[PDB]
Amino acid sequence: SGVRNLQKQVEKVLRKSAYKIVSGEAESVEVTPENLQDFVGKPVFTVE
Amino acid sequence: AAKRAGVTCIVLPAENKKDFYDLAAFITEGLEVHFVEHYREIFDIAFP
Repeated sequence: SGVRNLQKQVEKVLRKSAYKIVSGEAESVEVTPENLQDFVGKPVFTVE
Repeated sequence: AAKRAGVTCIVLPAENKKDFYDLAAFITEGLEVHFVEHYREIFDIAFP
């Protein structure tokens, strides 16, 4: 019910984007839903 | 630990099909995994 865990996720995604900037290839990361599993991995929950 | 003991099959909750695949491929060689969720599945992957 709290927002703390989503706060952890979006943090993680962003800093990984920073790693793609500072040395990596892209000069401007563009997250897309199809892209996402790359950055933050496989889905955790499914079977509510 | 299962690798050290010579295990050659293993059964996990389907919800962890994610984490098990993060492991480096050489760790996973020689096993034969069977992800499952409802218990009845397991009954048919042990006895018959």
